[PDB]
Amino acid sequence: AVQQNKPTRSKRGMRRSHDALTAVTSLSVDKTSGEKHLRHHITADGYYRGRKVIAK
Amino acid sequence: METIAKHRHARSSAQKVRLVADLIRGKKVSQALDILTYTNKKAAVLVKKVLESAIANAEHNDGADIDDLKVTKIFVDEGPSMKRIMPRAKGRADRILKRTSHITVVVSDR
RNA sequence: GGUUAAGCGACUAAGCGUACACGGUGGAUGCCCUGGCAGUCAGAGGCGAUGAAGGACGUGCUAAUCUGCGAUAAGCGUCGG
RNA sequence: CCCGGCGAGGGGAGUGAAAAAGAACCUGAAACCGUGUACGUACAAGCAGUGGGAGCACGCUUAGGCGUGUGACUGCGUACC
RNA sequence: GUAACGGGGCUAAACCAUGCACCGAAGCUGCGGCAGCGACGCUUAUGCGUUGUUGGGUAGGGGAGCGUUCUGUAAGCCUGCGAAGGUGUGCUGUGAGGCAUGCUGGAGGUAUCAGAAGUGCGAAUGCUGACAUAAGUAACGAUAAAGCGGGUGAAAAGCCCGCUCGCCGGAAGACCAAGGGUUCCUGUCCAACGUUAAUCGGGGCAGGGUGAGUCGACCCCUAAGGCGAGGCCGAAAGGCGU
RNA sequence: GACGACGUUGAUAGGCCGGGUGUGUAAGCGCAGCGAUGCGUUGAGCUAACCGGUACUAAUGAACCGUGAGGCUUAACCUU
Repeated sequence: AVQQNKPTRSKRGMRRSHDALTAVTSLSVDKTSGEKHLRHHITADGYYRGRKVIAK
Repeated sequence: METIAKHRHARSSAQKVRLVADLIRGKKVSQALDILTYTNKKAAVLVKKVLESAIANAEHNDGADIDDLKVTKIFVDEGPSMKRIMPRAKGRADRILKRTSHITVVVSDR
């Protein structure tokens, strides 16, 4: 139910070896507006594949 | 030459913030800003503001150029904790710790 | 120099350990005394129905607390310094 | 004066013998948590040290074959009250 | 789980008799150093020239020392040309220790020979403060339920407005006593408090709000019971009662 | 996590078209009856995960990681 000995700080680091997180490989560029955006997502301005989707 | 910006007494544990900091260590400032923009973590917002402040200090005080800046050093340190009491069952009481941290960023032309 | 075969063979660190350099957290140590402790030599050994000990509420150019004071209310008269 | 939400928190300028004396303020030890550099570590089994000992890095040296950090491999070895 | 040579293996590397070599301990010998106790040299305020021998150790007995705070020696000596304290390095003694010096620190420290003790910590499920581990794991408090448009804002699943959906309805609606004591209304702010965010709040700050001859209290009257002039009783205090 | 299929030179998923299956004669209108109901139009209407088809909607041009002929010694071989 509970530990019998105190784990070491070395053992703590080993468990966290899989905790690192990854970053986006790259960002797409709109053909008309020109700004960066996440792939398969609309731009902040409101463009998608150079169509100017509703940007209310 | 180096420029420094800091944010002390931030409401977040050092362990959580350190995860974001590892992403941008050694990267260029222009590339670093893009990475932080598309990271879905609370600590990403905090680190972003500190990085922007460091860049601004360069031109006004040191007269540097944006294109030549890159992140050379970055680390997080633990700060003071706050003590609180949380009631439990059977009349027992527990201690709650709210941790803070200090964030430092260094940008240089090297 | 080329091909084939046999034998031998460094360069990796997701993480971790030891040493050194520079920091964070924390408040020990040294230095300091308008506070305490134990005595000596002298004072005074009682206050109160002429309303006591101890309190409540008020009182300023004053919102709060402390000190002083009492509708004459951080004060009034007189004699001296 | 500058970044920021007319924020929090910081970077310059200025004051001072000193701001690593900036009000979370004299001196600022230990547990505990981080960044940088050198060396070792992914076919090897146990109180983690001790005796022997290759290689690598670095400081020296009238090459004086010495000093410092690291420790592949190997003999022995089951904490304290 | 081989498991009745420690193992591999052995027809000698098994057993009996005889002989000669070698390995093998902190035992013995060789070389250098320290200390205790004896006799001798009558050495000597005693160290040696020598000369023999001894030195595992709990309970416990005997002998000799190191360091810390305070008093005299001290109206002395060291110190802003840098004291105590903190952190490194080099040298030195048989040990507890001592001496010099770089950096930090910014005002006290103290020889020698004597004297006095709140004089030395790893343990007592010891006492107080600070910080770890499990772990970024359990959990976020009734399974009555939410969807979309617009507004404000640095930021909206939670705040404001609107249209739908769902739940209570002898209550989860409305008015009071007891108890609490500004939680009531308006403006403004988001550090802490709210088990998340927050522009919102019973949160922070400032201003405003409670109007009675008829409602209630006070007031007149008494129940259970309390107190009680004289009085009766009891060491004192005090008890009962008209 | 992993594993398999597909991304316009395209049937991967949804929708749509046809069929099947299940339930059992929809609504509206007309007729008979005082009325509740019955009968005709009619095996009607509706139909999830299934079968055979179909680019109407979504699967974007790019970008990123991974390199540039691959050690030494000896023997037999090219040159049995």
